Amino acid sequence: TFGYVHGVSGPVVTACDMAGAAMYELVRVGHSELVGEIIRLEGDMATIQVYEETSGVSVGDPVLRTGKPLSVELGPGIMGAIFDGIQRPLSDISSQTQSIYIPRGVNVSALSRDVKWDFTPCKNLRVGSHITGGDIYGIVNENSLIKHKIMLPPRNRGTVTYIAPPGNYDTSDVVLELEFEGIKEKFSMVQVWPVRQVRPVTEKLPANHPLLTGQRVLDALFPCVQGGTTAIPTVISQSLSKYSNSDVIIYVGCGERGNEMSEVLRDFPELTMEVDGKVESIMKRTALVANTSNMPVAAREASIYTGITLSEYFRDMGYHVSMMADSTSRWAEALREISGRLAEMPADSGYPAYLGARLASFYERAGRVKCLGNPEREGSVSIVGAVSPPGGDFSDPVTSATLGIVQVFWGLDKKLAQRKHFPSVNWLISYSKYMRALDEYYDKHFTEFVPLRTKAKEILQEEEDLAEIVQLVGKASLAETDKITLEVAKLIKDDFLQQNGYTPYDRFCPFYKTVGMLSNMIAFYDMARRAVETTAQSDNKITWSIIREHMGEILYKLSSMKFKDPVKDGEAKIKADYAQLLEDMQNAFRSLE
Amino acid sequence: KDRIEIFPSRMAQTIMKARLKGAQTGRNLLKKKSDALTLRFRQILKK
Amino acid sequence: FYRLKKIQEKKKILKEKS
Amino acid sequence: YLSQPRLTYKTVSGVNGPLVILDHVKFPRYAEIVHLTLPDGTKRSGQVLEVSGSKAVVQVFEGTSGIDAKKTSCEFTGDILRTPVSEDMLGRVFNGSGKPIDRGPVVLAEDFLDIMGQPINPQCRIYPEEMIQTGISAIDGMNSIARGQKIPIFSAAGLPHNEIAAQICRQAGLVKKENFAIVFAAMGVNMETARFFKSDFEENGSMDNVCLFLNLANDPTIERIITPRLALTTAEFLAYQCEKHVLVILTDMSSYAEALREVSAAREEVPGRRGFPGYMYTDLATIYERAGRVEGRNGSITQIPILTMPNDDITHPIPDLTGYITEGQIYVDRQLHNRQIYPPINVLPSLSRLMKSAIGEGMTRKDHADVSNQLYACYAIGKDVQAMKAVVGEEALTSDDLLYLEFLQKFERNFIAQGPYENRTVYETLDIGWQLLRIFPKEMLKRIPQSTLSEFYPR
Amino acid sequence: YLSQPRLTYKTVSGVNGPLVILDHVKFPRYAEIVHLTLPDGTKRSGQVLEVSGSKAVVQVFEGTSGIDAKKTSCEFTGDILRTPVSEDMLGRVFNGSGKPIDRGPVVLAEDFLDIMGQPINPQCRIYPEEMIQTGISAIDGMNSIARGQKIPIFSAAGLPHNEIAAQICRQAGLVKKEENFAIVFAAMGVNMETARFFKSDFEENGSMDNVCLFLNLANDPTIERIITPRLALTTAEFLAYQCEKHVLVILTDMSSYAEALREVSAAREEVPGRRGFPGYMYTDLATIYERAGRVEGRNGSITQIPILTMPNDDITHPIPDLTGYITEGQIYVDRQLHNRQIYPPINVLPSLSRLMKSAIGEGMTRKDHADVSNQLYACYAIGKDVQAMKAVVGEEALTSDDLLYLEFLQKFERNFIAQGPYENRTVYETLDIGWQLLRIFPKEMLKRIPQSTLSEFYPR
Amino acid sequence: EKKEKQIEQQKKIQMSNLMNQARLKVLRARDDLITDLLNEAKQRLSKVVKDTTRYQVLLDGLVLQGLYQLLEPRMIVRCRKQDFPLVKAAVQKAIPVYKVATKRDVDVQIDQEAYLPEEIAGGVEIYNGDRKIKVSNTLESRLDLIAQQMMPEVRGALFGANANRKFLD
Repeated sequence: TFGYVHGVSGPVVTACDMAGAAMYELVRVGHSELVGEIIRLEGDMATIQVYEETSGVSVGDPVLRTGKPLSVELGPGIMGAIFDGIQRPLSDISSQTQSIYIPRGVNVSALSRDVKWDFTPCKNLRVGSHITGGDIYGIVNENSLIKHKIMLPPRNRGTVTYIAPPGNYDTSDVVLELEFEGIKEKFSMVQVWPVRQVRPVTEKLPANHPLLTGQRVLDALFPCVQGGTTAIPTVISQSLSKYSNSDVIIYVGCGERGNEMSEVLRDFPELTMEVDGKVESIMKRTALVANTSNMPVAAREASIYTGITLSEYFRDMGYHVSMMADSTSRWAEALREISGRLAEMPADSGYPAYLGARLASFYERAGRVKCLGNPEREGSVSIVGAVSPPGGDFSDPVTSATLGIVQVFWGLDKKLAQRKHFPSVNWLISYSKYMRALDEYYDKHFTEFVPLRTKAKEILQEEEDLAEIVQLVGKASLAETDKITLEVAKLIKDDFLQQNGYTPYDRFCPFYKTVGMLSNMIAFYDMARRAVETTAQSDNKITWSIIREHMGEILYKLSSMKFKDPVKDGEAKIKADYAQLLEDMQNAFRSLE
Repeated sequence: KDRIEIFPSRMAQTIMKARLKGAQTGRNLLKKKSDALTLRFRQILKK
Repeated sequence: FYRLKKIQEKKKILKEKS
Repeated sequence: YLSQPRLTYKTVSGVNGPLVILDHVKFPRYAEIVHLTLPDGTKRSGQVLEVSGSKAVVQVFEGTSGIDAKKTSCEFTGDILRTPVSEDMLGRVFNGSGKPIDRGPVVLAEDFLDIMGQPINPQCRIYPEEMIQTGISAIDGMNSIARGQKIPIFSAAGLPHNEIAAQICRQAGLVKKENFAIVFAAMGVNMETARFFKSDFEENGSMDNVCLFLNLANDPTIERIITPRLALTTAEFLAYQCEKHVLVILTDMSSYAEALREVSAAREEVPGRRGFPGYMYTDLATIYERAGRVEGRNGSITQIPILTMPNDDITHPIPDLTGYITEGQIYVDRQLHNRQIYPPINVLPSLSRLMKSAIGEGMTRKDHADVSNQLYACYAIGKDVQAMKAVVGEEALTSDDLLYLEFLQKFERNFIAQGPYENRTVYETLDIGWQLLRIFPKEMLKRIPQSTLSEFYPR
Repeated sequence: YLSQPRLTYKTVSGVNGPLVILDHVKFPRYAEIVHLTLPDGTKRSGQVLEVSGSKAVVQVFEGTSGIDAKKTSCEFTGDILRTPVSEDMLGRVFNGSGKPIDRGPVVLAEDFLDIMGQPINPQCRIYPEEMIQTGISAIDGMNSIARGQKIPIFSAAGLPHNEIAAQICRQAGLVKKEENFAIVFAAMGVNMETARFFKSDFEENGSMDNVCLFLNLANDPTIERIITPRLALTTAEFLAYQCEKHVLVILTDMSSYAEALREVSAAREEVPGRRGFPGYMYTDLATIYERAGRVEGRNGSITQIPILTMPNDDITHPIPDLTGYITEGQIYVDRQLHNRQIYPPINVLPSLSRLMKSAIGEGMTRKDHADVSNQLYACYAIGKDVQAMKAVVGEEALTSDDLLYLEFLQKFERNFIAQGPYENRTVYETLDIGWQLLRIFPKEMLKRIPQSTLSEFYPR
Repeated sequence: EKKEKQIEQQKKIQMSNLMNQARLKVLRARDDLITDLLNEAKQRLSKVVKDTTRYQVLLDGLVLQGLYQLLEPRMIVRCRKQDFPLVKAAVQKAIPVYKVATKRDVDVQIDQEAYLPEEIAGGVEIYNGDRKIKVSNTLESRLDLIAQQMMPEVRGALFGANANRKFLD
């Protein structure tokens, strides 16, 4: 309960009179109450690392012992709140202090202790019902979209002897008093869970449903699933926040720059979404974790664990969370400097030896689960990491030890950026290992797409092993089946994998229109191949350069598929246009032969 | 003239392994493009 | 190699004092 | 045996990372297992790291997050880490620590074997003789694996080496013209490839051959180091005491060495070359050299390690030392995976250094030597014509360089291309291999001698 | 207040390089300034680096020659390093420790701020949405600086990155279409010829009434160079976030900051990270740089231009690799332009400013700024390819359109990049220089410029 | 033909998923026979603690087995409530038999404040002087140690030998 500072030495504090102190448990160092973490016991002393600036901490300062490690507050009031990497609400320290600064040792509640929430019990409990860890006993109308479900803590069970009457409550009163055998206890409306502990589940279901990202590339050739893990080495993350099939977004910037973090907090309360014809601010179904590089280095490493623990909490209600964890490589640079303070031996380029263990302890909390509780729920957490290598390599220990863990790699390069292509998709080092899990969704609902996806990845590959000779030799003595797979292959690279994100046709790409565009482009490839191979020996052998001059008006309708608006036009107004065009592609070849 | 100016690091080892490998693929073209042109060059002397 | 070794003996000097 | 009761200390002198250091210990053994129980009740396990007089340094497996030096009880065992082996564990799925995860019961032991293992006497080895038939044509036709060979599969991240490993395990057997088993160790896997391995082998009907050790990525990095030693002590019971032929597949041995480098640096050791431990050559050798046939017993162990080369580097010390102890390589290639070929196995760099003893008459068939090196020459001469055709064009190629480009379109799509469920037996990877060698006349096949050209070409 | 008297210990129990440890010290703070007295009568000053029980080590700033374990008294102030901060220090010159070296009085403080500062709330930070014009055409025409940006000028040893910095200090200002604009110039580790030049340039041109100058020489101690960029920002975080001015901070030779931060950390026998620099250098560069930007509520902003020296022109050194991880662009003073006698030798092909889109346009400069800039950048990129290729293939392969990208390249490097160190161009006469350089090309060849702005500004 | 290659694969999944739980259901019916054989060895163990002439000679073993493991100069023995004289008459016969075997001196005394809970089946627990190192020499923790190291031998006697195991080394 009481320690004393025996000696500080930089951000590491040695405390005495700490006999029963646990590892990684929280302490309040100093007279200003700096939050710390016990990292090394030696007998009755306790080496503490301080989560704040240590200047002015004398010896003989009191060290309060709490009994609980670094943990977040879970409850109603989270959605819309701007937190820190140790969950300090930055939109309320700016009010209760009325300054531009974060003073040392602030103790602001992470959830507000003044807002009255409308409690609604689950109408199937009573005074004398049996309830165990995970059973929903309340519903809070947090805002219009989120039905905030109150849940029992895991490893807590018994019989209810007090349920709270439906009304309006704050997050401090005693809403639930169930009893275990002999001992009565009390539950509030907020719960507290340690950020390095996995929130428990019943079973981990396979991730078999596609995460609809709003784009044409990355959703046909390299698909992601609900419950999957990606890597992006803001137009891919802002697109998922408006249109995708996720009900809670969690944006976690670990060590991002100050002006690029003040950019996002300016932009998200202006964004809108389309729910039922009404427009709604997207800051009703997201919560950010703001963290810059001026912040404590101990609160930058913990921002990833706070972000996924917040992400796992809204999973258990039954929502499908999608967490974007921006700048994973900044998070590893927080692991490099903690390990240097401990005098830990580095393994690879100064990074600790456990860089892969900590990343697999974060990326493997994603996935579709069967949620712990009574009403048979099902939620999921998608994690979208973002490695920033030192100039686009797989040599650093952060980029290469992410690709040994994740399943999707949305591999981007810097050379393929000045084409004004936008995205900077590479499609040679980018993969997706959710092609075998999605062989049931594609074959049942879409039943045609896997052989077109097999061909369309091949046409863009045969172009590569031609293009080195097309540069050096230059199209002089070439076969005519290769001129198909350079002009049809060019038609893909400007009309299928080409985007521009502020336009009224290319901010959402629905998937039935996405397979509708490839249903014509592969058919034009195979009919150009079947023409050139059966008319290779008989009489009046043709090349490509007699077709593209003759069928110049066919190559305009096959190039004006990306410019049809998916938003103004009808749902069936776009497939018939792609089904009428096929008979302008089946009859058109029968005008040459 | 004897070294390309870069400083020794782990990343700068993979870039000078790629540029060496990205040069051996250029020479492999030009080693056989000359002989493919020499394949036609003997036939003109054989004509 | 040496600098990570030298900080280890200084931890052993700190432990034979106690 | 060990009939004395066990001491349960609560004299913890400190915690420093993953190390718990006790004091006043009565005669502590080295590498002895302890069982820590936390204040709240969570039982964790750990292994003794260093003893010194009355001290013991214990490396807790599941971390030290919640251990205090006042109320933690650390019960010593007195015996080192051993496994229970049985023949009825063929058909189970264990994790890295050896506990079942297939809703199964605990394995009733026939023996308790020390998992570190003793080396084999080098006089008591026999040279590998017969063939292990995998079912993949690219490693049975041209890169054949003996009985007792150690041949690693070299690949990279993103490449489908994990489905090659699952297709070997479904179809591995003998070379038929009751004693075959497979011990599949999976180190450093994620969840979505753990339920690929757990689901593929159990509903493709051949779970009864395979004993699956699945060590996850989120599981402790010490439990990844005892995973290939649990799998090889099971294989050394099943083969050298039950006379089975065992195939031992170790998946992603570059993930073993990333957990060995992590366990070494958390033991407060100083790293060696490229950060890896200095004893990395004699640490893989304790795994790989648990193989081969033995004198006086009818079993064998053939190993197939699998590697992931970072940045496609070969001078990295995980492929450097694997190619230094093991005999050949397989070389899953990236330029074939982009062209949609399964399995994407490159032939030109791959090699089996004991392939000339696993083939022949009375082992596979008489022409398996002469077919394989003939398809190897025509695969190389075609791939020069493949690049040369782009330089000069099609109108400049003769009726010689068209036989090699028409063979090359059918060697990659019929010999290399297999599909994941098509078990080509080795008698059918030669008839595939002959009906590509009929695109050429008998005046062109230089690598085949004329006596077997008369017996196998005309059909 | 602080009423208790201060203890003057004489119990020096060991000297080790710059470090002095003591004994029987009663409750010693961390980073508490002490005041040493030498035996011969002189005084020094120190800082407490590590306390342990009744023992505190002291990092003496000015040296350690003469400190014996018998007669040197250490007086413990019981307070961290706080510096006297006022608004009338605009127009003074202080050294690296805060002492004035303009033969003037010590500064009469308004409020004693702490030089470590406080971290700015990210919920109270606004995006930079105007421009600081700087007089130099290559930094205003093509790499425009937003008010609240951090854009380092990379350079090498021997290039004119001091005359550039002094030109920016004389010609900075708003984009007027001035009482609340100020410069805070910090020079860390300059030689004697540079800090006489910085002092004889800001009196010779009369631009002293808004500039504070924190000189810190190479013969000066190595710890004053550590606390120099925290005096210059605490003065800047007062002038913008309390006195509502637009401040521009110039930190000349930030590579010598990382040479002192390596020297301080080696004295404490600490672990080195990448290439000898400490492990904590990424969070110690960002302790300096992230004291910038506009805030909500106040009407001031802080812009930072640090200035580096890449060793042997290697951009992959940890001082440019880690300052390009926190800041928002580069300027790249080039050597190949200096060796052909061009001033300022700014390489516009690798230079960038990531916040150029929120500094130009209607209301800020003019509506043709964003299209002139990336068109001059395209005809300078093509021009550098033509002369790279015409040296390797020969002179007679140039067509007549192809020589036109070399007429631009010569006239770009003489009318746009060549400036002369006392020629102060506003932004309206960088674009009117840039527009008569785009008329070198015909209208059909300017394809980076839209037609709706080609039909207003191009024909004359 | 593609649909007909599909269901025939779907036929072998059903036959494999049932042969898989066949080996598990028969491996659990081998585990239940073991865990109930130990329940009969837990009840036959408590038919000896009712005896006294066969249990006083056993508690001479379990106490002196603990006083040799600790070897502390002051040990403390816990027991049950009604088993105090059978533990005390075992302690008194042990301290001279200790001293002739170890050349040590001990102050070993029985804890009269905290008892072993009566639901256990017998045995003792020996602590050191300040109760920091303890030795569980109860009978339930001795049957658990003995039987797990006899699991190869009870398997070799109950269910027969291994029909394929040729060697033992």
